[PDB]
Amino acid sequence: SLAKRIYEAYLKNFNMNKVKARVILSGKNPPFVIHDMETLCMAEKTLVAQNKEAEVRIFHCCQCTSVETVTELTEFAKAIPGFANLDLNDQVTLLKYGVYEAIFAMLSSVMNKDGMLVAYGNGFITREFLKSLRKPFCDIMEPKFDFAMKFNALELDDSDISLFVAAIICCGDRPGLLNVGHIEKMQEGIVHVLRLHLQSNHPDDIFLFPKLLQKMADLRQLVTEHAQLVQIIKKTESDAALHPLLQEIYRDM
Amino acid sequence: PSLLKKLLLAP
Ligand SMILES: CCc1cc(C(=O)O)c2c(C(CC)CC)nn(-c3ccc(F)cc3)c2n1
Repeated sequence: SLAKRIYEAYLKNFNMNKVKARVILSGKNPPFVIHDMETLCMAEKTLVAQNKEAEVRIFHCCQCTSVETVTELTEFAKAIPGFANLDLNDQVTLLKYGVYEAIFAMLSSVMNKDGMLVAYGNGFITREFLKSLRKPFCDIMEPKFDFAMKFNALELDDSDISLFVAAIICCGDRPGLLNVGHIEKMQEGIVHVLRLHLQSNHPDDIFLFPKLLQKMADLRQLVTEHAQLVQIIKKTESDAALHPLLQEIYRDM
Repeated sequence: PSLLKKLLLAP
């Protein structure tokens, strides 16, 4: 019963998932392609309700995306059996260290080799246009594309991803955790049903599970590096104000 | 409460 409840919590709480992303990325109001600054402003005229630099505008749209995903992950976590029973400070700790690992995992679902869906599926910005931006904004998304290409080569579906994200959140070695024994047992259950699910769902890949353990470690490193870019921007970029929720997450991480 | 706490305390 654990696997089904987690998959349903994922379907209930994330506005965007892999099935919906592929349905959009294939056609069937097709996405407006943002490949240069002229198509950027055109998309912003049609979609967004600024005079700031375009890099700062893409920056503020990305963080609003992250704030909304953090809200979705919080509701998702509360639906993980056993999560709500933890001390409130333990739930905060799990979310604080878990959300960006989950975010970059789930971001892979909207990414291909050419770019990524944006604006709740209404736009598609190209990998090259993000590289064409001025430093340091050009260096933010490329490591996430690199991770996503290798992650997407595993060909997970939403049922696999939902259990994987639950395992990320329910991680007993986060700094400052009080009830480490209870959380470790929660994780052991999630990982157990994840392993059974990978065997049933991917019988062709008997090594899928250790592959995914490595992805959890790569994600931790991807987020550690990302947090360093956040601090660079908080210190050295004029108009790049950071959302208070996100600064609280990155603070002391 | 923190902002994370506020999200977690919502019904
Ligand atoms: C869509 C995924 C994403 C997430 C974040 C995040 O940490 O919540 C982020 C940031 C942070 C600072 C490094 C805070 C906003 N910056 N960018 C970013 C900015 C400009 C670009 F052109 C491309 C990506 C970002 N993207």
